[PDB]
Amino acid sequence: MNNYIFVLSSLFLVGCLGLALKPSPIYGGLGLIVSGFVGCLMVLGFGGSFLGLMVFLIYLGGMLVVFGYTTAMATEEYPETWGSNWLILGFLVLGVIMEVFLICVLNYYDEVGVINLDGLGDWLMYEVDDVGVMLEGGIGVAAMYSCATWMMVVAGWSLFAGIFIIIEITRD
Amino acid sequence: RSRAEYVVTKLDDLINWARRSSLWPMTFGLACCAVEMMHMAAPRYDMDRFGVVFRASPRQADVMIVAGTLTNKMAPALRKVYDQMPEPRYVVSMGSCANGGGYYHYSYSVVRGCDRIVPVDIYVPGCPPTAEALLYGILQLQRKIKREQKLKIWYRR
Amino acid sequence: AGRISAFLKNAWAKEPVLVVSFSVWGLAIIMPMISPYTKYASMINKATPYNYPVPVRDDGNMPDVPSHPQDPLGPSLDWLKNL
Amino acid sequence: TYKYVNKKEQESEVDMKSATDNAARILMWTELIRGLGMTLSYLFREPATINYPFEKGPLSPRFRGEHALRRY
Amino acid sequence: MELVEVLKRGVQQVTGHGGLRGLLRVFFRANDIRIGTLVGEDKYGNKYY
Amino acid sequence: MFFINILTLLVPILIAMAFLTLVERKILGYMQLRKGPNIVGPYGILQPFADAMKLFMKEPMRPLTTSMSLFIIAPTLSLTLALSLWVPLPMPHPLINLNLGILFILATSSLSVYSILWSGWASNSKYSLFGALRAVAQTISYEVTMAIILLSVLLMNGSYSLQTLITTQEHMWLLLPAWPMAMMWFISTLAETNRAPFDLTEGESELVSGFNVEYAAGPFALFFMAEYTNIILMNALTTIIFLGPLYYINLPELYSTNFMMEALLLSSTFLWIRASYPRFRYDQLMHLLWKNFLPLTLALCMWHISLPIFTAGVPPYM
Amino acid sequence: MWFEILPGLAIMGVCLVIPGVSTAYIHKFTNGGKEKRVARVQYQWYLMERDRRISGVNRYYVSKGLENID
Amino acid sequence: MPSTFFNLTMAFSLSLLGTLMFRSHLMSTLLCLEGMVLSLFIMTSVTSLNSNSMSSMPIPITILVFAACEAAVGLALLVKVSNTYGTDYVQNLNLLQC
Amino acid sequence: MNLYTVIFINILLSLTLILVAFWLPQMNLYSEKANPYECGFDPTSSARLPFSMKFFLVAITFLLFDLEIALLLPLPWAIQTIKTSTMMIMAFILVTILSLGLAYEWTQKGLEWTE
Ligand SMILES: COC1=C(OC)C(=O)C(C/C=C(\C)CC/C=C(\C)CC/C=C(\C)CC/C=C(/C)CC/C=C(/C)CC/C=C(\C)CC/C=C(\C)CC/C=C(\C)CC/C=C(/C)CCC=C(C)C)=C(C)C1=O
Ligand SMILES: CCCCCCCCCCCCCCCCCC(=O)OC[C@H](COP(=O)([O-])OCC[N+](C)(C)C)OC(=O)CCCCCCCCCCCCCCCCC
Ligand SMILES: CCCCCCCCCCCCCCCCCC(=O)OC[C@H](COP(=O)(O)OCCN)OC(=O)CCCCCCCCCCCCCCCCC
Ligand code: SF4
Repeated sequence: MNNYIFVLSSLFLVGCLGLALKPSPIYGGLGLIVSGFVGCLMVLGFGGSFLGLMVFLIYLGGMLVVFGYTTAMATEEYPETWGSNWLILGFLVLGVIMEVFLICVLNYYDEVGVINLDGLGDWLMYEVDDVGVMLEGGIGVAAMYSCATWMMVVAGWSLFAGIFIIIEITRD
Repeated sequence: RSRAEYVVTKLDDLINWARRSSLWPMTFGLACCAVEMMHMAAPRYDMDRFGVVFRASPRQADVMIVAGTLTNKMAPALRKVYDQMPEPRYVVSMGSCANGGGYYHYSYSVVRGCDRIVPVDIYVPGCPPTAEALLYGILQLQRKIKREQKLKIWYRR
Repeated sequence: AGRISAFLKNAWAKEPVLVVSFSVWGLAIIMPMISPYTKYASMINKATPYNYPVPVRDDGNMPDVPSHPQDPLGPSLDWLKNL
Repeated sequence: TYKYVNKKEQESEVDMKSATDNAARILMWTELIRGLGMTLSYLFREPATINYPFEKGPLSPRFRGEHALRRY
Repeated sequence: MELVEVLKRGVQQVTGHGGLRGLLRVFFRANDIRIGTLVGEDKYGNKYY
Repeated sequence: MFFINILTLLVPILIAMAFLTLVERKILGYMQLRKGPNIVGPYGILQPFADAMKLFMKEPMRPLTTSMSLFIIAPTLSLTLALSLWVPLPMPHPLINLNLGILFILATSSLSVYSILWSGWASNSKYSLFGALRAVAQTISYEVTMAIILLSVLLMNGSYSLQTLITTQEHMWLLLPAWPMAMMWFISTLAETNRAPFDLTEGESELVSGFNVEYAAGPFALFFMAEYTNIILMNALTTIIFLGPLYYINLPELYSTNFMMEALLLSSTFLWIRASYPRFRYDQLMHLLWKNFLPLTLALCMWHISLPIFTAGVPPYM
Repeated sequence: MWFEILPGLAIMGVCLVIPGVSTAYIHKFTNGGKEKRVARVQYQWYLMERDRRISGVNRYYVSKGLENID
Repeated sequence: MPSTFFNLTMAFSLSLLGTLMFRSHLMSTLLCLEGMVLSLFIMTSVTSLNSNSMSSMPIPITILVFAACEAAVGLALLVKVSNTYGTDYVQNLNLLQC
Repeated sequence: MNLYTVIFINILLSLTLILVAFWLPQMNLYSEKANPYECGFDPTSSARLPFSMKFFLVAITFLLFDLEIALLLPLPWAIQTIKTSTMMIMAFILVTILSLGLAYEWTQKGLEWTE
């Protein structure tokens, strides 16, 4: 229960490795969905649930549209997965081996640098308000409605101008 | 006999009960006999009451009711959708056309009975057989697959 | 105008969803500007005590703040109790 | 002779009451509700299903079934 | 009322097949518990109502 | 004891799903002037067990063109997400008490859509591809509209928890203040659960079977269980949100009974709707949810932003 | 007739009342005659942990009243 | 937290490496961009949760909003590329050298 | 811990069901059994070919609208603020801008499907 966050971070690294290795975009979207779920779990473990659930929902919608698009136009007769190419699968297992080697090197040589296996699970939650109401992560995002109205208006104008932009690009 | 033989017989009874209480035909028909087949589906006879429910895909089908004239142009398609059904599958030929060609037996473009193409479990005679007769054939098929002794034959192997 | 009313009736007959949507939008815009309870929502949210009221050091120079919670002085919530 | 199945004769003009009726029809799904009511009536009816093989559908003496050879 | 009359018809259909064993026999063979006038019985043992 | 609680949640939900299949057969039959299953068992009550046993003793299909990994992964994913969506519902006490319950519900529903999509793509068939693309369009439309609906309702409620919804409806149903968005939420749940007229993914007449046209036996059973568990799930969510059952602190059995009765009524309404209406065309579903529901949903969202402000009825944080 | 649906409806009703009633009873049994405490905020979680430390049996639901005060 | 942040930084580095090392699929390049975005979101969110910076908690949502606008415009451009060529091949997108 | 436990129990249950579904019945598979289904005839072309999308603009709009949903979702905590006038004005502006974008796309026929 100490290395739970580290296991999640390693799974996120593996998912990003597969996404970098670039299979067919169906499998790329699958890896991105798994990475988004893992990142949601990481934000959940580190603190408020709202940011993790938000990025989860956003990436579910995004990879849904991506799946529709890759079935539309970014497809091939034989879609390429991680196991179809010997070079891609070799790069996958080599990246896993390199990750294990790098975390062992940072455990041994660098001592307490970025990775410490003895200190793992000790520095996840630094300071928490033991007694207290109004502490959850969604309240800051709510404070965007009051404290950062400039942030609110630039986000809203980004979405509005984006609607106009996509209409003009796909106007044809 | 042996105690394990009794257990195997009871397991055979249970499997046969499940397979005969759940018989899903493919949504497949060719002619007037298939019109009588949907008249069996109609509220008077209620194949759904008997537990018999049409499924469109052959993958979810258990039985295939060949209801109509199997032509030469249709025979590869009929064999294909029969082969795509999973293994515990049965065939009910319906009407004189599917049985032995019927009124088109001496035609250049008619397969003289669907038993030349697929192995037929039960033949239902008529032109068309009534929905009563097709329901009778379905119940006779239920009795036939109640008679099956697969685990008992496997044990006696 | 007669033509404006005829267009509005035609819209209400043929596309009532948009008429209801625009009417609800307008009502949601104009209703807080005319309701007398609008200040009460902000006052209730201000009166909700999410944080501890940190006491102030009394130098004997402010007479307005109460010495005890059960004192007549201070922001009482009788308006909320009778709201 | 002939008749029209979908052609409408003249116009009903525009009225506030008629516009409100059409608005309520569109918004409150009135024909969908009465279709639901029709299916509900059928639910509370009696089914037309006989108990085969213990009950058989009616036939006539003219019925053509299995062949047979008779005698004097 | 008529609901109690329906319940009377139901309880006579339940207790009209001989006993509990006869009710279970007709209910698990014919899936039907209606009471009818016995028209006859053939030489093979079929009852007709 | 927690594992026993898991069992007494999971197993009765599965049995209620199977008897929902039976009750759909019976209700559709009696609305179609026939009887439905009454032979297999006393009154047909052994018919779902017969169907389950037949499907689990039929061989599965492993087509040559089919991506085996995603073909296997999709139905177990669908069933797991159905049970996971069932887990946090309060009746009146949830098995897992969450703060952002409806956000968990939305995430798990979208992941179930992904299970449908991956099944359709893995089963390398054109009808499966049609089912996947129709699922994409359907979930686009109902996702945006249902998200705004739930946002407005919980703005009236005040928090994302569901015991808070029980406390909100302690005195009155939310159907009375929020009945237009209750109707739109009901249609959204129909489209989410892929029920007629918005099924469009297991298209019986348009396609052959759609996304599960290559699935047979066991995995097909998993898909069917997931779908009907989602039916009971979404109707239970609808009656928790809008038709608040009577809650008393001294006895929660009254709440459970009232919740059961209203959920059964809503599920029977689903079967009633399937009997009554013909199927939409899947572009008409998108046009409906984007041209009629969505503008009204935005207007009502603005109205429910304004309403506690000018009525001073801002809901409590807790 | 239409009342043949009622056996399946009753089975569904029993299978729907079982999870909520059983969950409430299991919560009451595992928390000792009281409902399971909800810690939606850190203050409530701190209250639960303080009760667990106070009880002396490492169970928060064992409440201590005025018998611990002289 | 430091091991987690190092792993997130390496995840961003891998996604950037994937973006910089093209294959035939522009959609795969856009997916690598979205992976970079996801790593940035998770880093910002865990930093805000670790430092209790509720004032800076709107920043990850703003990142998601602008990045989704980026992804939307990328999908529109991929639509135009596929209408031009029939595929999303960066090897087809090459005729501006002269 | 409890949520993780029940998720794992669901995973184990579904894996057990699919495992017994694949290892319990008798296997008999051949070429015509596992050929893809095209209503009785051979498929003319592979199903991995490009398959045109007539609602792509609506999908991009769905991305933008989903992010508008993400912006609108902290409202149940935003209504607890002291300065409710600023929150109300900002929420009204956001929903009105979203509605104006939808109306502009509807006017410019972006909601209509191509061909
Ligand atoms: C005139 O010209 C012509 C035509 O033109 C008109 C033709 O058309 C034509 C072709 C003609 C035909 C093919 C004839 C076909 C007939 C018809 C079209 C009419 C029939 C009508 C219909 C098909 C409509 C039917 C409508 C309904 C509402 C019926 C309901 C049907 C359904 C599919 C939905 C119900 C679902 C099922 C039956 C399956 C459900 C059950 C399961 C999958 C079980 C799952 C459960 C589990 C796995 C649970 C397990 C878990 C547990 C815990 C259980 C515990 C277990 C233990 C053992 C303890 C011809 C030839 C023709 O010439
Ligand atoms: C859970 C609670 C109960 C929910 C309801 C459950 C029972 C009823 C179920 C009925 C069966 C539904 C099956 C699926 C039907 C699918 C079709 C469908 O619904 O289409 C939607 C139809 C679509 O209509 P349409 O598509 O026919 O219209 C044509 C539109 N064009 C031309 C643009 C294509 O209706 C709606 O969209 C209306 C949604 C509800 C609106 C409610 C408005 C109420 C009034 C608001 C306030 C008005 C006053 C404002 C203030 C004034 C002040 C002066
Ligand atoms: C077939 C493969 C399937 C893969 C996908 C699996 C999907 C699972 C079901 C859908 C999950 C959707 C995302 C859920 C994320 C967590 C939601 C949430 O809000 O959790 C918060 C909650 C407690 O937080 P809060 O509500 O704030 O309460 C604090 C005070 N009570 O709870 C917590 O904080 C608990 C944190 C952990 C919760 C998630 C546990 C997931 C377990 C792993 C599943 C996958 C395992 C790997 C694959 C196995 C082999 C296939
Ligand atoms: S046997 Fe007679 S009724 Fe049946 S398909 Fe042939 S011609 Fe038609």
